[PDB]
Amino acid sequence: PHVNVGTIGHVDHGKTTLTAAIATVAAITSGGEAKDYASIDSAPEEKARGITINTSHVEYDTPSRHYAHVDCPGHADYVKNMITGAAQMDGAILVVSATDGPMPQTREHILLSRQVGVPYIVVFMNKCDMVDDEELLELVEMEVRELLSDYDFPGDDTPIVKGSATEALKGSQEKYGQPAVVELLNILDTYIPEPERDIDKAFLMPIEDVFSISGRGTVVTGRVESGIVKVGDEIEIVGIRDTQKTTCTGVEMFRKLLDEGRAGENCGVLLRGTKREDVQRGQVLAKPGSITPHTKFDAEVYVLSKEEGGRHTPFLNGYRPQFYFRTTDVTGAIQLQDGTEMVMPGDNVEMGVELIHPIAMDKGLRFAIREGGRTVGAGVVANVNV
Amino acid sequence: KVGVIKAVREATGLGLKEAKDLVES
Ligand SMILES: Nc1nc2c(ncn2[C@@H]2O[C@H](COP(=O)(O)OP(=O)(O)O)[C@@H](O)[C@H]2O)c(=O)[nH]1
Ligand SMILES: [Mg+2]
Repeated sequence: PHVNVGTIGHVDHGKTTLTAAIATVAAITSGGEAKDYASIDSAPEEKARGITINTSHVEYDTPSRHYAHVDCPGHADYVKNMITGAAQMDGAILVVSATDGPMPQTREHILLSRQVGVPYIVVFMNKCDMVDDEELLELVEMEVRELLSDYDFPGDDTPIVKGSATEALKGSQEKYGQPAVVELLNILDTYIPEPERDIDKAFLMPIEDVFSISGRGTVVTGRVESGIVKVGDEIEIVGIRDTQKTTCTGVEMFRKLLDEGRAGENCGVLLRGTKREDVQRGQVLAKPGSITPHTKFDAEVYVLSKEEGGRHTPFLNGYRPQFYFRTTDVTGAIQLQDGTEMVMPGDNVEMGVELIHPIAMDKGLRFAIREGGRTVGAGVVANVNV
Repeated sequence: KVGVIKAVREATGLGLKEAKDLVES
């Protein structure tokens, strides 16, 4: 199996050093590779979807499953990676320095994980080799537990493991080194449940092109991004218009029928009864009741600074840009909260959005904010309202 | 003790260990 993980926390707390530590320790039994610190600290920059991110993509595997490990060399890089969702992390290794643990970077990182929808956080504290005492370590543990509880995370039942990344790289068998990274791997292999597959999720398929075939009905094309669609499956059309019922009467690709339409492939699907003008690009096909349309929602929005292309001017309440949801752009009006009138570029906060017409969304969906074709920010849905 | 240490840390912007050392001193 495959799982995506990453180290979050305050700068200088040893996230990169710890990532190298797991790399080298997983290199035992050749599962990983002895990884140099500098190579991973030199994260390449990719300007994907008009957004530039420094991310170091570390990879390694265990007898349990393979891990995709994510590291960023700065707070802006971490925020961009979470919100643009280059690789959704279903598990986060909160790196806490044994001294000065709960810094504001960790403060905002935990909240960002909560908003973007990271389901599980595993706490690891490093720099224990610089700390000779025990009761301040316990105080730091209590602080991080309380902070996790403060943002809907378990906290009390959150596994906390203690060690030192420098000792792990050195090779010392002292409990704060290799043994520490070894348990940390154990919690990674046990506490983190196996993530759901795309083909195992509920069926969903955004509609990109609407056809019609004589004798067959209405054909809508698009890449199925979850579940499976088969002839005889009851499906519903959700999006711009009000939800309509239909039934699958055929799945075809290149004018040839398929046994079923699986997630990840650009299959076309036939609809029963629906007309060529009763459905349009932007709507999605979903299992009945799996998703619902909404115009008002609250999202974690990162405003691109001018350095990423971005935008010269700040966001403000009443700004109404275009919002892009997987196949379509829709005008939404930015609605800030009390005490947020000005929203500086390069920052990230939670805003409410009111779309001009409903879009099939649910918590965790990601979208781009643009005007004139220039990306001015990225976002992720954190709550939907009616 | 924990509350005093937290207040001192918030007031002086120092680390947890430094704040605790100042509080216990
Ligand atoms: N003694 C000790 N030093 C560490 C440890 N982890 C990190 N460091 C030092 O702290 C520096 C910064 O940590 P780093 O991994 O670069 O943090 P990041 O850049 O925010 O991901 C590194 O250059 C290490 O030398 C540790 O567990 N023990
Ligand atoms: Mg780093």
